[PDB]
Amino acid sequence: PLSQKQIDQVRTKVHYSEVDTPFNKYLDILGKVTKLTGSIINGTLSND
Amino acid sequence: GRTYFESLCEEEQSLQESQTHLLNILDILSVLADPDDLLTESLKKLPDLHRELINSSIRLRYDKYQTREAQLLEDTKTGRDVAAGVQNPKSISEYYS
Amino acid sequence: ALSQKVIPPASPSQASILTEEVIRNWPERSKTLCSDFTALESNDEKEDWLRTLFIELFDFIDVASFTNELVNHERQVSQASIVGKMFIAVSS
Repeated sequence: PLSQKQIDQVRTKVHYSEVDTPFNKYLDILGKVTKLTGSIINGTLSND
Repeated sequence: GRTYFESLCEEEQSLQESQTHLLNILDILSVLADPDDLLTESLKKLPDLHRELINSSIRLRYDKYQTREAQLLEDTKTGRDVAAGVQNPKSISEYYS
Repeated sequence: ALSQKVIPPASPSQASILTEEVIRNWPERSKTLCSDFTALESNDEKEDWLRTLFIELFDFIDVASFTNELVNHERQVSQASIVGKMFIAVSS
């Protein structure tokens, strides 16, 4: 048994699924550098 | 961000600032990992650049959601709504009949 | 020998300028912040300030912060769009 609120909540997530591969890739490049540069400022360093 | 086209333009402008920051961060990273003093100044310039890249990125994801919402709001307008203002219905009805 | 990994430069915690002071004086400061947020015009500029606050908040991390977010969102429901929620959704 699912209430009216929960059904509306799944419907809104379905109505918005986006799969833009070009975008997700650029954000991933930004992250693969933010995690490294942020680590160096901490000074944790280490050989990967 | 009123229109789908205008929001896409704002997103493009947010992409460029992030790109310049990223390229500068990469060059400083090369100087730091290059085979002191120059390396000491770089090891500080890198935190200076860090107080910038995350803020700029923040904005890019924010605009991505902004653009998605506007596109959905525009796609809800059906054909009937747009043709509400046609000036002369008459001729249209005569021609169709 | 891969790297010295020795860092002479350092930074102290003098940040959170807009989320300033002790969290002490909690309700007075919280109401002051809510009033200041409701005060601002030119929605764009508002977004800017929000960023700072929010990242400062994630520096600390709690239920008090959740109540504060409740107040902020509820105050924002009076207007059409919801900027605070989207900005939490990114800055998280």
